[PDB]
Parts: sequence; C-alpha cells; structure tokens
Amino acid sequence: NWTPEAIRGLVDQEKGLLDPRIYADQSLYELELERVFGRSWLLLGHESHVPETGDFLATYMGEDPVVMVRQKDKSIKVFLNQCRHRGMRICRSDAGNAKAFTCSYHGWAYDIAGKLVNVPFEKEAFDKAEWGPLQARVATYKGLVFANWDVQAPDLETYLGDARPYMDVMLDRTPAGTVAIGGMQKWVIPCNWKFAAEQFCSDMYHAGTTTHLSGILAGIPPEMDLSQAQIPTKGNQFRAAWGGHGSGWYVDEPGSLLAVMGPKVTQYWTEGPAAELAEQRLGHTGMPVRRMVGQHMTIFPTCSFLPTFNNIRIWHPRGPNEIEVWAFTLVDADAPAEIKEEYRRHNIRNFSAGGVFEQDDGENWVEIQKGLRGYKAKSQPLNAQMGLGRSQTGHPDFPGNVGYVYAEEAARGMYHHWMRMMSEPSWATLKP
Amino acid sequence: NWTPEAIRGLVDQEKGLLDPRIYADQSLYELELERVFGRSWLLLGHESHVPETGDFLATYMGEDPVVMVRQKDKSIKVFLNQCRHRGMRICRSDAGNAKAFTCSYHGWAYDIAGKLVNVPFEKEAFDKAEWGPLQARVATYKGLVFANWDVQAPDLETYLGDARPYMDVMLDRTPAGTVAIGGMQKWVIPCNWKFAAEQFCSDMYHAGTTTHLSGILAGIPPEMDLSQAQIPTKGNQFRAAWGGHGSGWYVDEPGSLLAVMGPKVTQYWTEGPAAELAEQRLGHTGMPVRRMVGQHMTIFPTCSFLPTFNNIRIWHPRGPNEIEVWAFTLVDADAPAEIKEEYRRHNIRNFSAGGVFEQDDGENWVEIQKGLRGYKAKSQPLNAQMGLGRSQTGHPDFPGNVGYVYAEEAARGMYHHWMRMMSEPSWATLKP
Amino acid sequence: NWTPEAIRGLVDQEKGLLDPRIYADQSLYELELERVFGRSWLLLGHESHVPETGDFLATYMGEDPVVMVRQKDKSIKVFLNQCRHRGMRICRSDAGNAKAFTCSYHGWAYDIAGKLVNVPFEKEAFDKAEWGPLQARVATYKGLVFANWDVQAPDLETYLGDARPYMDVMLDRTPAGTVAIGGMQKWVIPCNWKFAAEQFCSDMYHAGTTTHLSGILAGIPPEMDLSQAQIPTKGNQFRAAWGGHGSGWYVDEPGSLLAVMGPKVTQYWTEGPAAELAEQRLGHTGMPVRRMVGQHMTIFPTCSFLPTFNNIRIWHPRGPNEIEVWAFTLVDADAPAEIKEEYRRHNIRNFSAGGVFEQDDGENWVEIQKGLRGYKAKSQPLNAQMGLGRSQTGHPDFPGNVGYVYAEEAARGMYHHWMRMMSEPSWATLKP
Amino acid sequence: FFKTFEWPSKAAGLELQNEIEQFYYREAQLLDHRAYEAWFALLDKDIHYFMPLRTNRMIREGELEYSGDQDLAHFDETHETMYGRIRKVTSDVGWAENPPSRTRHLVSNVIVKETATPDTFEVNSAFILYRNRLERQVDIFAGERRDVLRRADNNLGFSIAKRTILLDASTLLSNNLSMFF
Amino acid sequence: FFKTFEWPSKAAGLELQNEIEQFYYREAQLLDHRAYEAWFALLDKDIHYFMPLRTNRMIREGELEYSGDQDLAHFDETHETMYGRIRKVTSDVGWAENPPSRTRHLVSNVIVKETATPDTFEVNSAFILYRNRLERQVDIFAGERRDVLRRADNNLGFSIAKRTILLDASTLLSNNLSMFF
Amino acid sequence: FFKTFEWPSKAAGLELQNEIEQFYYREAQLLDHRAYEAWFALLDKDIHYFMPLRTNRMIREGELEYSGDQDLAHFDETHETMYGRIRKVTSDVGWAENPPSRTRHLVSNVIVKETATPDTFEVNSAFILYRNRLERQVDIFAGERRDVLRRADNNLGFSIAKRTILLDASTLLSNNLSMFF
Ligand SMILES: c1ccc(-c2ccccc2)cc1
Ligand SMILES: c1ccc(-c2ccccc2)cc1
Ligand SMILES: c1ccc(-c2ccccc2)cc1
Ligand code: FES
Ligand code: FES
Ligand code: FES
Ligand SMILES: [Fe+2]
Ligand SMILES: [Fe+2]
Ligand SMILES: [Fe+2]
Repeated sequence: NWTPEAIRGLVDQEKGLLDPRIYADQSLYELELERVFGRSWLLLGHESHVPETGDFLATYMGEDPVVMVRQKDKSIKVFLNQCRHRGMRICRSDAGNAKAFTCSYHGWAYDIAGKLVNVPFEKEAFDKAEWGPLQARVATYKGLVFANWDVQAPDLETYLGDARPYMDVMLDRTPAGTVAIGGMQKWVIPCNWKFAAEQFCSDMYHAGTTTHLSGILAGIPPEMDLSQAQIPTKGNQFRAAWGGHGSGWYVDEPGSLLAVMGPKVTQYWTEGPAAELAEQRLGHTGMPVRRMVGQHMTIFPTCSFLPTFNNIRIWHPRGPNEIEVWAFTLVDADAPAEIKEEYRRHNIRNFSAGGVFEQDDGENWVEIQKGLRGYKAKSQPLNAQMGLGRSQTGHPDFPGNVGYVYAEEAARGMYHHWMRMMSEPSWATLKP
Repeated sequence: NWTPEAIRGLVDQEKGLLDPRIYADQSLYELELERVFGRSWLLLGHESHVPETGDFLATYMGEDPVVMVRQKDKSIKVFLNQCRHRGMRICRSDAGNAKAFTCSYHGWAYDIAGKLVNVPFEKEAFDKAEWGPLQARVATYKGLVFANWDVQAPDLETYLGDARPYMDVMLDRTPAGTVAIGGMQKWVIPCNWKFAAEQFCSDMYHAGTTTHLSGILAGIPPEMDLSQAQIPTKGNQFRAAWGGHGSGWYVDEPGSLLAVMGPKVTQYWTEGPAAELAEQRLGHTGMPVRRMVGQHMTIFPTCSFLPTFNNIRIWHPRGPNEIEVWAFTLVDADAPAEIKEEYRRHNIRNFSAGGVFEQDDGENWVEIQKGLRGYKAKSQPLNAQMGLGRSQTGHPDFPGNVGYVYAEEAARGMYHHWMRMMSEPSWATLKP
Repeated sequence: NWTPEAIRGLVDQEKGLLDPRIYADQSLYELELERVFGRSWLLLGHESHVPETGDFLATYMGEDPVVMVRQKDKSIKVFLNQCRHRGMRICRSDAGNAKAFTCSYHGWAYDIAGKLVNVPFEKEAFDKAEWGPLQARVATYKGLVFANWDVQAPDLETYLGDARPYMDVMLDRTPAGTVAIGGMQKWVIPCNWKFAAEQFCSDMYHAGTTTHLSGILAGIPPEMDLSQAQIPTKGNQFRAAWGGHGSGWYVDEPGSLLAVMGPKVTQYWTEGPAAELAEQRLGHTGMPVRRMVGQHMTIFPTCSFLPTFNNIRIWHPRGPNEIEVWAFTLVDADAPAEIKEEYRRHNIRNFSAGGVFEQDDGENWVEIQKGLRGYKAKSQPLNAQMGLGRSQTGHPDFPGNVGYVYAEEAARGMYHHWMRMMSEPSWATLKP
Repeated sequence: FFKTFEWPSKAAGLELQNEIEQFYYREAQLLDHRAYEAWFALLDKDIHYFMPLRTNRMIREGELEYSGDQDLAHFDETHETMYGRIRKVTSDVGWAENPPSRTRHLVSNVIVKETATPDTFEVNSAFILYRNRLERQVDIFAGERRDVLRRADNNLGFSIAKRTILLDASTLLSNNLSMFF
Repeated sequence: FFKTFEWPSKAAGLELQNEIEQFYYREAQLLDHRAYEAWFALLDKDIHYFMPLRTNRMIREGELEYSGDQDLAHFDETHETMYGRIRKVTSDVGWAENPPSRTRHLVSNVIVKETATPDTFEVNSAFILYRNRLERQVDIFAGERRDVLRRADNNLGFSIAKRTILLDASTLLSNNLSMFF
Repeated sequence: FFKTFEWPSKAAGLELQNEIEQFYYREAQLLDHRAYEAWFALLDKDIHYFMPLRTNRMIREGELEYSGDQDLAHFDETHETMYGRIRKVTSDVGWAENPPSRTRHLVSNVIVKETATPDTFEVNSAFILYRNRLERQVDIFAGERRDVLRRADNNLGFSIAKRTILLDASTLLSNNLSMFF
C-alpha cells in the first residue's frame, strides 16, 4: 500500500521533480477518488444551466454520477444519481425540467430535492427520510456552481482564497454577472487528468512554443505566415497561497488575443464602456485587467478556464489513463448580441474537440500516456524546475505569489497540494 | 487478500444491508471463481441438447470452457475444454456430433469421453491416462444437466434441497418429461452476475412496478392502454433452507399470465387434462400449481428460469463488470404442436435480447454497474430490507420458508449464502 | 508480492512442468518488464534499416518506445522516445531521416544522438546535459542490432554464448553479410509473448503435426494432396548453455523446404557455390548446414527467426494477454535478384498476418489465452516433458546440448532461464 | 441453409434498381429519425420479420449454422407482435429507448430479383447498423437482409412482405436489440 | 430541430442521382487522399459548415435533442474559418495531422431534392467515417449530411453552399475531430 | 505513391456504372457466403493481388507511406499463390477458417474508368470489411480497392485482372488476414 511517506516522495517542489507514476498508477488513482475527488470542490456548471425550478443537469463528481437541480427556494441541490435500493440511475437524461425523479427499476419516487417520497408496497413490505441519495454540499461563486461531499472540508471562499481575484477577471466584470451560452460539448481523451489540469494551471509555455503553431496559423490571414507572428514574452504567473490553484497571463500582448478571439472581442475586452466598467469593479485587486490577455487558470483539482476567452471546462477522471472533457462558454448577461455571437463562434473554432488549438493538446497528452505504459518511462523523474525560486509575494500589479509567465511555480504548487491531499487524512492539517 | 471477517461484513441479512463493493471489486471476483464457481453445481443445458452418442455442446463453468458430450452408455461427461499440453481448445465449435476430439496445436487425440488416446511421436519422446483434461462431476435433475468440479461438495439433489418442488412446477408436469426447443441464444451485458441471479431469485418487485410497463403494453390490445391493465398483487416468495436458492410467483392472477404468454398458454397451464395431470404429479408437494403463475427462480449461483413461461438461462461471469446470457426454452415432450409453437414465439417476443420484457432488464443493469465506478456510490450500504421478518415455515399451500411475493427474503438468503461460500474454506461447515 | 521461492515453483525443468499462471498473471507481467525486458538484449532491427547518418527507426523495448538512430561516426544510439520535461514522444514517425529531434509539446530540441541541445526560454527560466532521454546500450551481431538498458548485464557475445553458431546459419553465409528487405509488417495478437517466444525456441512439434497441415497443402503441388506429402521426422534440437536460447531444424528432408520456400530457394540453400561457401564459413563449428532445413530459433526473450526462410520477428509485449508481432525479412547482400525475390515472395505468402502458415499460429494462441481466463484452466500444470533427459553434449554434427527435433528441452531451458531472471535480483549470480 | 443469394443473370432495370435503393434509403431515414409509426405502416398484414440464430460450425456441419423455423430466434414476428414492439418503443415508459438511441442504417449492395408475382421483388442487401446510446455505448451490427417487397401506394413506393435478417454474429455483443433492422 | 428528411414523392432522375453520387465519391477521394486545397475549392464563399451538439433527452423533451444556432457546436464555420482549418491541416507544425491520419469516407443513402432554384439541390446522405491514426488509434463515426449543393464548372461538377453534419453521438468518443465530414 | 484516383472528367454511363456496381455486390455475396471456388474463378491467369504496408510518415516524407514492389506486403499474389490460399481456406485442416468466420464486404464509392483495352476497366471502390468469428472476435477493416476489370463470359460479367487493396491501417489490429479483400 501507498504509505504517507511513499506518497510524499512522489512530488518534490524543492528540487522541481515529479514521479511519472502519479499519472499512471492504478492504486494511486483509487486513492485519488477518495483523498482528492471525495473532498475537493468540483465544478458542475453555471447557475444558468439550471435557471428555473425543477431544472436539472446530469453531471459528475469524479466517477460518481450526480444531479444538479434548482429548488423552489431558488437554491441549487446536488445528490448522487444512484438509487439507494439497488443502485439504478435516478435521472436518465443530460438536462431538462423535472416535476419529480422516479427510478425505472423498482419505482422509488423522489422529489426535486432528492428526498425519497414514495416506495411502492411500502406498507405491504424502515424510514424513507433515511434512504434518499447522498447529498453533496453546494456553494456558488459568481455564477459558477461547485459541489463537495466532505462536511469537514473548508467553505468555497476559503478553499479558493487568494485565487478569487483572478477568477473575477472573467466573472466579476458586470453587475449583472455572467451567463452560460447554451450547449455543453463532451469528448473523451485517453490521458491522465493531471496533464489537463496542470496545463491550464501553469503551462503558457506550450502555447508560447511549439504546440499551437498551427493554431496561430489558422487565425492568421492567408497572405501572412508564422514568420510574421510575434512571439509573446511579457507576462506573469500566479501560485495560490493554498489549494494548488494557479494562473498565467500575458501583459501588453494584445496580438495573442486578436489571433484567437478576433477584433470585435479584443475591442470588447480592452476598449469601450464595458472595458471601463470592468477595471473600475476590479480596481480593488489593483490588477491592470484591460492589459491581461491569453489567461489560463485551474481551480484544483479539475476546474479549468480561460478568462480572456471565456472558455470553461471540467475534467472528469475515468481511470489513470482516461478523462472526459466537458466544456462550455460564458458571456456577460448584458453583453451585446454581436459580442455573444463572437465569443460563441471563436470558442467553437478554437476550443471544441475540432478546435484549431484544442486538437493539438489532445495529440500531446495521448502520446505521453501511451509512453507511461513503459517501465523505464516511469523510472526517472520529470522536470518541473521552471521559475524555481524566482517568484515573490510583493508584486506592484498582481497579488499573491507572482512570477514570470513561463514558469512551473503554479505547477509545483498544484502537485504539492495533490501530494498533501493524498498523504494527510485529516483536514486538521490540510486546511489553510 | 480479503479476510474471512472482512467478507462476512459485506452482507448483513439481519439488518438487510448489502455492500455495493460485492458487484464491482476485482479481487472479490477472482475469489468468486475459486470459492463460488469452482465448487458450485452449474447448469450446462438439457439432456436433449445432446441426445445421441457423441453429441456435444461447448459451454462454460464460470470462465472455464467445458465440453458436455453424450457417451455410448447414455451417460453425460463434462470436461475442461483445455488441452493439458499447452492449453489449446480441444472442441472448437458450438455444438454438433463428434466421433473423436483432436487438438489443433500439436495433434493430441481424444475420444468422446475426454480421454487422451493418442500422442503423436510418443515413442520417440509419461502415461496418457494422467494427462487428459480435468473432469467435472455430472448430475441430471429431471432433464437439466448440472456440473461441479469439487469432489468434496454435496451432490446435486442435496445441494438443491427444498428448492426442488418449485423446479418441478416447470420440470415434472408430464411422465414424458421436458424437451429443449432447439436454439441457444447468447448475448453480452456489462453487469455483475449477482444482479441477474438475484432478480430471478427474489425480484418480482421490478415486474410489478416500473421495469416492465412497456412489456405489458406490448401484449395489451390496440384499443386498450395501461390504465386498464390489472396489477397483480397476490402471491408468495420462497427462500431455500440452504443454498441461496429462491423463487416467487403470483397466486390467482391468470390475467398476469395472459398479458405475457397469451390465451393458448394460459389455457394449457390453468385448465384441462394437462394442467390437472401436472398438479396431481406434484401432489406430494401439496401445491396448487394451476394457480401459480408468473414464477421466477434462481438455483444459486447462476441457474435462472421462468417456470410458467418455460424460459431458462445461464449467466456466465466475465469479470465483475460483465456477463453473458445463454438462454433456451423448454416444453413438455408430449405437448401439442400448437402449444410448443406458442411457447417458442412468446419466448422470442418477450425474453430474447430483442424481447419486449428483456430489453428493460439489460438497460437497468447497465446503468447500475456504470454507477458503481464511482467512489461515493460504493460507500453506503444498499437496501435489502423488503419482507424482513415476515417469512414463516408453516404455509398451508407452499412448503419451506415462505413470505409475500414482494419481499427480499430470497435475496438476503442468496447473498448470505454467497457470503458464506466466500468466507468458509471447507465444506465441513458449508454443507447443509 | 511474488517471493523468490514462489517464482521458482512456477517452473520445474526436472519434472518438465509449467504453471499456466505465468501467461496470465498481471503482477508477474509487471515484474517481467523490470526483471526480464528491463535487462535483456532486445532486437530492434537491422543495420540496413538505418544505413545513413540521421536515419531512424521508431521501435520498442518491452513497452518503452525507443528510437534507433545512425550517428555521423557510423555508430548506432538507442534512447527512450520520451521527453524528460513532461513525457511527450520526441520522434513521432515510423522511420525516416532526421537532422534534429524536436518535442511538439514545449519545443525541447534534441540532436540525432539524443542530447538536449536547446530549451526555449532557458536563460529567462538546471543543466541540459543531465536531462536527455534514458540511453540504452547498443551492440550489433552480424547485421542484427540489439539493445539493453542494464549496464551490469553481460555484453551481447557473452549473452548469446553457444547459440551464436545457429545464428550464423542465417547471418554468416557471405563476407558481404545480410541486408534487410524493405518493409516491416506489424500486427496485434491477443496472447502472451512466452507462447510465441517458445514456439520459435523449441516447437517444431506444432509444424510437424497438425498446426500447419493446410499451410503445407497451400505450398504443395496442385496435383498432390496431404496424404501424399512426406512427413519430416529426421532432425535435431539445441538448448543453449545459458540464456534460454534454443533452435530446431530438420536433417536430410529438403522436401520440407520445397513446400514452404519453393525449388529455387531449395537449390540456393542446399546446392551450388553459395551453399558450399556457407558451409566453409561455418566450418569452425563443424555443422553440415546444407542438410539443415526448416530451422527455427529464439534469442531470449523476444528475438525470433526462421534461418532457412530468412524470416525474423520481434515480439513486443502488451500486457500478459497481448503482443505485437513486428516482422521483417533478410537476404544475402550478394544473392541473385531472383533469390532475393523468392525470399520476399514466400515470406509474404507464408509468414505475414495473412500468411498460409501464420494464420493458424494466431488462431491457436488466441484460444489458449482465452482459456486461461478460467480458474481451473490455471489450476493444473502444463506438460513440458518431451525429450526429458534425452539430450547430450557430445554430438558429432552439432555443438551444444542437442536432442531430437521433436523435443521440449529448449523450451525447458527458456522457462528455466525466465524463472532465473525473475527470481535472482543480481547479475552476480545470474551471469554465465 | 441460406448460402449465396441466387441473383438473376439478367440484372434488374436501372429504374427498378433505383426505386428499391431509394426505398431503403427512405426507410433508413424513417428508422434513424424514429418515425416508428410511419415505418410500421410499411409492414403488410402477412409480414414475417425474422432473425435466426447463427452458430460456429465446423465446415463438415455447415448445414447447421443457422437456426430453423421451429427453433429459437432473435426475432420471429408477425404484424400483431410487431405492433406491440412499435407500441413499446414509442412509449414514455419504454426504458430501453427512452432516452432513445442514435442509429445509422448504412444500406448498400442492393441486388433486385423478380419473383413469380408481378410487382413483388426479392431483394438482397447489405447493411452496417451503427447504434450509439446514453453516454458512450456503441453497438455496431453488420449483415444482410433478404426481403420480399411489394409495389405500394405509399410515401416510399413499396411495402414489406417478408424480412429475414442474417446478422454477422454468433454471440450478440450488444446488451439488447432495441433497434429495428 | 431536424426530423425525417423531406424526400420528394417524385424521385430525382437517374442522371442527376448518379451525378450527386459520383460527386460524393470524388469528394471522399480528395478527403481520404489529403487533397485539402482541392477539397476546400468546393466550398462556396457563402458556405455554412455546421455540426451541432446532440444530447440525451426523454421522448417528452425530444425537441431539445440538437443544439440551437446560438448554442455551442462541434463545428460552426464560415468560408474564412474553414480556410484557417485548411491552413492548420496542411501545416508541417499541425501535430494532430502530422503524421496524417488514415480516413475512409464510405458514402451511401443519397437522397436528392430539387429546390426553387434550378441547378441548386438539397441533398441527404449517410456515411461511416473510419479514422485510423498513429499505431493503433481507431475512431469510427456514423451519421448523415444535409447539404445544399450547386452546379459548378469545377472538376467535380458541384459546389457546396451549405453542410449540416448530424453525428450519431452525444459524448464524442474520439480525442479530437481533426478530420473533415 | 498512390494519390487521388484519376477519375474521368466524363463519368461512365448509367448502364456501365450499374454493371460494375452489381459485379462487386455479387462478388461480396460470393465471399460472405464462402463460395471460394466460384470467387477464385473470377481471377485471371495474370492476376496481381496486392496489399502494401502503410506506415506513419511526416507530411514531408509522404512519398514513402506505402511499401514498394520489392518490399514486404500483407498480400503480394499471383494466380499460383492465390490457388494455394483457396486450397487452404476450403480445407478441413485450415484452422484459421474452420470454423469459418462471418464476414460482410460493404461496397460503395464505385468510380469507373475506361482504359486502353476496350472492355477493360479501371475501378475505384471504398469498403468496410466487418469480420466476426468464434464467440466474440470482431475485426473491422476499411479502405479502398483499385481494380482492373475485364469483361468476361462468367455469371458475374467481369473478371479481375489486377487488384490493389489500400488498407486504412499501419499496424494491423487483427490477429490475421484469413479473409479476402
Ligand atoms: C493553457 C491552456 C490554453 C492556453 C492558451 C492557448 C492559446 C492561446 C492562449 C492561451 C495556455 C495555457
Ligand atoms: C425476474 C425476471 C422476470 C420476471 C417476470 C417478467 C415478466 C413477467 C413476469 C415475471 C420476474 C422476476
Ligand atoms: C516455430 C515457427 C515455425 C516453425 C516452422 C514452420 C514451417 C516449417 C518448419 C518450421 C517452427 C517453429
Ligand atoms: S433500484 Fe431504485 S427502486 Fe430498486
Ligand atoms: S496444445 Fe493440445 S496438443 Fe499441444
Ligand atoms: S514535454 Fe518535451 S518539451 Fe515539454
Ligand atoms: Fe493548449
Ligand atoms: Fe425483468
Ligand atoms: Fe507455426
């Protein structure tokens, strides 16, 4: 078995070393479902996925099927999509409206709250209030819905901590808040979830180098070539004080935003009444938001978004060697009809399974996972030494542990917290 | 490796609780092939599947391929379909007639009894009488052929015990005995065998609630719908004194038989010379078999049938997350052609992979098993409390431990015996 | 975990017994990757596959992807096809010529020696010469390129030992040496590697009995049928003194060569200037090569070839239940164009995925592996008793431990050496 | 029992060839878009909708590959039993197809033969039936259909009198056959 | 919002049927042999290349199966954005298709409908797209295409003015959609 | 090197198109019902039956994808060699096909071109070969065929002078190639 001492030596944030077995090992993965996914806050979607009473979304927490459902009192509930009788799935569609939920196996009926309210032949053949599906804790953050099984786990706000200001770049720009664009794309990648989560946590490096050369080329005019494409170098990276969360962004490099989102969005982000209302609201953080572009973020373990592009996705783990990508797009509720359309179009073009950027990430992760089947490929540590000891907590513009955009400080913090969650059984030590 | 104490805690028949891990755990399954399937009496088919000398049928005992073949002395032999030289399949077709069996790898020849009669180049390179494939103990119960590897196990009749009267409702109606209608239907379901074994053992509940509403509707006249359909409520359920066997049936509900099998079979089962001969041949049990309809039965572990419908099936395990269903139909040998055709047609219509009843079982089981991939879905006991403490041994009509038709006493018994077989290494304690 | 005592129990060369679990156990397989494939000399191909500077071939060592690339200094280097940053595959094509190797994830550039020569933004964000992909030892034997990860392991010559002469029958026929015919065929077989590795090591029996009767029929004259074709019985088998290598061949039965290879290949091998030159060059071993026909050989673990047919194959393990067969053909560099063509033609006809011989091998191996899923199928040992204690070292024509063509002495050596490598942790005792 | 389809040496006319092909393409559209009532309307009163079991036999016992008309089958249906199947599939409480699957009937290899009844045709065709349902469930079917089709005054131009579906399978790899062939 | 394709009662002539079929067989050949600039040439300046999302819905909410024109999609493209994709796939640094995949576009079920504009046709067809890449990766897709084609003076005889791909999947089982439909 | 099929600008006549299509449909029937002797009769004395290896190459080294006529291949056959293959497949001791498999050759995408010799044709067709055997084995193949077809006085109307099978696979995912393409 994986002893805490053996688990602690899998990650070395001091030397910048990672044991490749963390991406591959079966028994480690099984520890993750318990130690990581069973007590972390996990993204299920947006409040606008479930606007009115009885509205639901069939989604996941780790490998546990769950139902997110809007209540009469305007609150959101999350229960395990499993009948406690013999285990049958209670909610059998992706989304819609429910007056109730009935099991198709033996007819145990549930209200929209997940309360067991009817059992056929109950008098003829025990308390119903004691046998409903397992309830998860529900906490919202500016439109985003998060869930957590563990009652002893810290509240969302504390869990997020100093990473919140970086979420507000995407979420807190308008007083009316964000809304999710209709539809949620789902596809399957044969790779470990930590590859996907780390990339949006710390990895601008891959976009600034070789991965997305053809992605930039696709967003570049036919007469223009990659030699005329300016390499971005200016920017910063953030590692969360607690949580394993991380973010990276470019500073004064609006070429990168243009090559992805086009002129109409680039203008909406940087110039005009809306761009001005944003920096006023985000003034208390002290961040030059109108100057931040190409931003990536991960809220540990599997909530990842691209604040400049409004691209959000959830990584559902499916063993050590497979994930599911569940991705959606946000827009400001009051944003013009032309602007919403531009966010919609460019997100599809760039970040869906067929996306000109997304296609290449899938190719990379798949070939890494395949390699980790080899013995010697797991025998030596992987390099995570970028920006080792170059970041400091006193930046004039950006709060928290901030360094260079091309670094792995956010990465080292992500894996270190992963290590911590896997080796510490009690929140007594784990909590911030 | 699981300890006997840890295995005993997986099932609790007193409280009516089941650990969901039993349907999913890999190492529990590897135990099941040794502790359960390695020493249980297992259905392989019917005498009439192999009527003449040399007639064979390739089938399974757990995940071990076996050959059932009729001998010249009218006895039936069963041996492992594995050559002891380097493991090749000796019998490579589904069924047929053999005069001999020859290995295709190195040409080791065998007779129809499974004895090694010729080894090529034996003089140039050991006794052939010691190197034939493993032989199973073979026993026949009123047409049905059973097999068991374990020489220390209780014989068939003793193994069956007080479950025999309920088998005879299907098997002992005429002095001519039953014959198997030609055809062995095979399909794959991604679920644990225990769900399927249990349903036929104990679960009339699913048919009398929500699972088969569309199945009933399929037989219902075009001008009629479900609101007019009678819901059977009268009936009983049997738990075997030993073995985890079970059965359940409706009492005085001929409309429930009409809705499934049609009028001609309902007539044949309830009224006339044949129906009266059947009750007088089972007079020793004291059972009103003309009033027994819709019956379901499992002979633990994986022998399941539907006595009133003449449907029989074997569940071959294929890991904790998969089974194969091998189904066939019986008829009394001296039944009128008209009745045999009605049993054949309705069994295809209702209980094949395309069957209007079957479809919804496979659909339910697939979802349950998917749900068990999750950590939280395996963390809480499943409810098996139906009919708890309501069963008694002194029923005027039906012998043995008997309760109400909608109970889970037969299930608890199946799971209790599963637990016993899994936790008790020796037959010294395990036998009746 | 598997104890050295338990490992020794899996093979008994004295009684000639084998535990079937060796072909099925997942924990034994994981040990094989470390204890066998981690430190054995593994074939990657031929020098002619990489003749020019920069020419590469992507292949495997166990389940580790490796790159074999020709250097400017005329030598061959073998390195792990894995970038040490985040595990991305460096060389992403089957074969070709390269000037540099570049990772597609973050752009770490490598030279054709596997040295990390460039890191994007290195100065802005650690010693490059320390972070190159794990290098393997490379050693060539008369055209054939072998590789080994273990620096403590004996050199290729010492590893091969008295098996070298039998490799010379194929490799040492002309001072011109051999050349690999273009093209390497690759297919997947769901079976354990040891079945495939043993067959070429020791198993003439399968080809001499039933496996290839239709293969012979396919190559035999159209006017002739099987009952007219002569069965070869004369020949010998060789067990290596160390390493688990083994070979087998027919003696004075050229009709066996004619059926498989045709009359022209038969003439070239047995009669004329080339046949007598090959017997002169191998005179130091005293072997009458012209009389040796239909030869098979394995260099432990996964290097197998048919010398007389010029067919060579590497088995890539893919779990205990799967392999990949990578096959290529040799010819004498100075052989007649029609001989080169006859070797090319008859290898495709006989030994490719659709080959008239190969078809039946896969068919057998598939059904063996499927059978080993069962509990009882793994419960009794397999018979490896052919030619037990019937081999000797003082043979007038062939050097080493030699017995009858139909024997399992070489097989016992291969399994005994497998057992030795799996149990003994150090080359201190393991070496010859 | 089935063996090679006895195609006529004289191939059917281009107009007739096109009509039958177009009938199948329309039918596939009806099935894939779950127009079950409209597809069932094509079935004649005397319909025999049949799918025999297929077994692994040694070449010597090749006459026993397919199950017979008095044996079990995957489907052995009449107009009356098919109606029930249509009843179930269109039903809100029909769990196997609610939510419904996503099918594709790719039809090709159409060989048309005249019978002894004018405007009645014996048609041999091949198909791959791709069925996707729930989240990740994929079931691929392949085989041939042997039909007896009648000229009819309907939206598709033909009615179905007989259908025998010869599936390329012994053991079914799907958990059910909740789709129509 | 799709439903059964509205085929005309009068089936399109044999000449036009063969013209549209050969077009798709030619288009497939270009796509399977990676002739991307040659394939892109078929796309009109006003092309809408569309692949909506598909969801699991109860029969009662069947109207909600496909995503809307203002929802996310797998593809929602113009002539300009399509060329970007052609730039990417022909790029030496486009890793998803370098090395390139090995695709097969098997086309059948072609139903031609004439429209108010002569030489402009609304076409329905079914396909199975088999994709094989690298060592062992196999991705199989099935579905239908709903095209609006125009008569063109190119090498293929037609140009694509519109294309809706209805894929038989909810969750995509492939890691990407690097291929063209 | 193979590249896009050089289709004629003027497509073949409806009659000929139909003849070539029907030829393959009958051919697939012969193979899928194991009429091997009858299918072997279709092969001319100068038959080249060829299936080259396919490899993963960078766009740059694209000309090296397929193996050459002096490299190894999956199939490289003459009439004499095919004879032995037919002799084996029909044999009682041909274990790979006894018990025989269950195959479906689904032919489409037929593009016909008239060659140098009159009544000799250059044909391109796409296929999927579904192969099911024993209990649960399923091997799926996809690709295109390049045929030289001569008019013949047999039951199918044509004979096969040359066949090149371009398989969409690098590594073969099947354990063998006991079937015919
Ligand atoms: C993680 C995910 C996406 C990106 C990114 C890609 C293209 C352009 C801008 C950012 C960076 C890190
Ligand atoms: C287990 C399996 C099937 C049934 C059943 C199905 C339909 C009608 C009557 C009983 C009951 C228990
Ligand atoms: C392993 C593989 C092939 C052969 C063999 C095949 C044909 C003729 C002679 C030997 C022997 C062992
Ligand atoms: S499983 Fe939900 S009621 Fe039985
Ligand atoms: S394996 Fe059965 S004879 Fe060798
Ligand atoms: S993985 Fe090779 S550079 Fe990042
Ligand atoms: Fe990316
Ligand atoms: Fe049921
Ligand atoms: Fe062999």
